[PDB]
Amino acid sequence: KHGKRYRALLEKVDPNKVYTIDEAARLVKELATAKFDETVEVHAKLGIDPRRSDQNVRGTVSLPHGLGKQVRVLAIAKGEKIKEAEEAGADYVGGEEIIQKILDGWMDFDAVVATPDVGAVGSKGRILGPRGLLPNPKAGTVGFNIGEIIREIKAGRIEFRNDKTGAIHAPVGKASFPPEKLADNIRAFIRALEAHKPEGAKGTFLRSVYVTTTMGPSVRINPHS
Amino acid sequence: SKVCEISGKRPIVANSIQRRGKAKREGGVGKKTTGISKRRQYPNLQKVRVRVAGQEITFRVAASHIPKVYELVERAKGLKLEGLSPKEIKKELLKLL
Amino acid sequence: ASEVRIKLLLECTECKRRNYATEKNKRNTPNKLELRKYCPWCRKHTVHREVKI
Amino acid sequence: MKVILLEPLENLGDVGQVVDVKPGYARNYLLPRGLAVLATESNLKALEARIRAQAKRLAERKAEAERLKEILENLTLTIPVRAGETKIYGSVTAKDIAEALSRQHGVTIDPKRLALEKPIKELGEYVLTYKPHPEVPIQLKVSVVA
RNA sequence: GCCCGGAUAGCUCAGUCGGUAGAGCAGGGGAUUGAAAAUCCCCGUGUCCUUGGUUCGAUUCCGAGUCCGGGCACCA
RNA sequence: GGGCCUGACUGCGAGGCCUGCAAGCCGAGCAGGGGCGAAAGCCGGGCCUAGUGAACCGGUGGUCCCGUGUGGAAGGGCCAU
RNA sequence: UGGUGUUGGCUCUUGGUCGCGCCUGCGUAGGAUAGGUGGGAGCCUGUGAACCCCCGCCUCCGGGUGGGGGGGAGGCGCCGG
RNA sequence: GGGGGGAACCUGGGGAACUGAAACAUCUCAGUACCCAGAGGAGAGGAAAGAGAAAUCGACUCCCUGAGUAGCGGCGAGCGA
Ligand SMILES: [Zn+2]
Repeated sequence: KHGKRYRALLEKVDPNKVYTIDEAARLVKELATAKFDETVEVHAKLGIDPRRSDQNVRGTVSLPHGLGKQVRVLAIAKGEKIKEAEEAGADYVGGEEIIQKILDGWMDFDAVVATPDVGAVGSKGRILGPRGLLPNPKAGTVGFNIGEIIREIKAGRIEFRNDKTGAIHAPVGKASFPPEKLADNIRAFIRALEAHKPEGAKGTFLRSVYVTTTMGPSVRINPHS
Repeated sequence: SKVCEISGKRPIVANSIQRRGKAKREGGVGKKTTGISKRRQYPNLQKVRVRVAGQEITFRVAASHIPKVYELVERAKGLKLEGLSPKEIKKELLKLL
Repeated sequence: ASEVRIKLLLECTECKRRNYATEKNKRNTPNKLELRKYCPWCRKHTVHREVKI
Repeated sequence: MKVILLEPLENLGDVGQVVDVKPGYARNYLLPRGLAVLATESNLKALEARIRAQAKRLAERKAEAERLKEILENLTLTIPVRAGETKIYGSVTAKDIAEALSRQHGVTIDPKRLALEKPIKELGEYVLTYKPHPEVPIQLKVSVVA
């Protein structure tokens, strides 16, 4: 009922047994059987209500050990910021006319950031927005130190946000990472999330912590272990 | 009802206390007592029929001490109690207490 | 003194200690009263917010 | 109330086993009928060294169930009573059957082990289960006459 | 005081688990009828109480508030 | 009528009025910190005389005073209400 | 009068608690039914193909859903839309 | 061996109201009067699963003090270690 390259992935995993922060990080790479560097994922289920207009978990933390993902920052800024925006990571600046440069279809960017002056970014936003790309300083991606913001963007800065299903979602890295490479990746994933709890919550902030890969099976792991 | 044949749990003379009002613990101004009346708490006696010495014996014993009775009956097996009558049987079992 | 002219409190939004009690006709002024009042705690005048009595 | 299963039971288990049921079932059904015993230190001491005895008398239940099993499977029980063309003027229970094998057939069975859910009020042949030992179905055909 | 209920067509009330505000009552008109009638045909009209937030959109979902209704108490 | 402002203040209070008590009343002035006005000055609610209710019980906000061997906490006190 | 004790066995059925297992989600557009969030440039079948037939669910009727057979490596994927 | 009697005195089971609250229900009268049971020349109590704060004492009983004290109380009357 799955791909035989993936059914093997299904076979070499233990569903109900709970692993450690490091144990699936061994399994996470051995489950990396896709025909490219799969993405390691910690789909840690949150214990929070998104329907509540108070539990808005959306933040960032720069994972060390890299991510293995490709991040191109469509930074937006003006007043000498185009220089430091083009530098420090962003490849698409700028810094005022990239808006009209949006077709839309000029989606050759992997990330977008903007200084708080823009400003003229949110309106033009409506198609740049709903695909998770509107510049927002909620979690990292906006600030007058936009290039510096992008400096850590290259440095494994994964953003996390609750969804309608009460879940939070962010990869710790590609499926090419060693477990102690992910050990700081995983525990950085748990540590930042725990720091971003919407304070006031029924019981735990996290239901579970599963770890799968791109076309890879899930894994039962014990968080903070 | 009369005393418990094992525990001797007698009826006690308790004071039914018709209280009122919200409690201070729940912010209430206080539990105003509307009236106090004497009553009696009666033990939960029962009748317990037991075949001992080929004899069926009934004890007005409290609900708690029901199994205590069967303790007594089992203990009576190390006794030579036949063919006594249920009066003497009940007396002797009382003696095992 | 009525349901339309309710009571109310005035808290110093600096000390956050309710330093003033008073009234208002919510009809007349249905908005939170706010006045530079002397906070005894602050030991200085301060905008005191209409905190509900 | 932990009780020592002295015999196999359809919903309790078997001899040697010690289950904990509510006091009504054991102490009102089991203790009187000796199917179980409370879990005293006195019992638990003699629990072992009488397990051998308990299963000994159990095997006596089995072997007696056989030796009397074929003793009383191969015959027909007759019942002379006062009855009508479609009714009995009297009535019969397991006790009357015990008088049947006692006085009529001479063989000795137990009235209680004979299952008689309803005292019979009609005539004819019927088959009965005796079951002196658990899982020992001893069928028996009985006849009632006038 | 606490709890909860709804705020929708002139009314009653539907109401999306977010794509549309709707059923009938009332109104009017047409046919209708000797009157009464009923019927019938068709139109009637709404920030979906207000604020917001979310998600592409929210009547919906939601946070607040108000009204609103009831109950559940307590009253120095 | 308009301008600005919130003194419809905090801690107080000389002194008096009235008065069985309790209550009620007026108040300079002082300090803190402000409003107004250039300033002098005024502002501790309303031109005044009615719009009100002792204590207890309890609520709520603060205080950290007490906290039953100790530390907390329970709970109380005190201020506000 | 409801709880409880005295006060038990046997079943039958139903409402909750967590187990999981599954399926369910349809404005248009969009290939088709788009539940969202993340990762996704790849899947995958001789741990037998798209195909075609049969069996049941749903179906918002286009299909989805699963299973059995022949077939059994050709269909799908971001990208196109 | 018990029976039953014994002026008061004593425990133990039961247990009022009048009365005060200047009414009165909580409360007080009072666990008093009285009833029953038990004995006894006394009874009861009595040798810490205590007291209470000193790391202190060391069964019990009774007298004084503590002390009208701490407290309890329609925080009233009053009660009161
Ligand atoms: Zn202040």
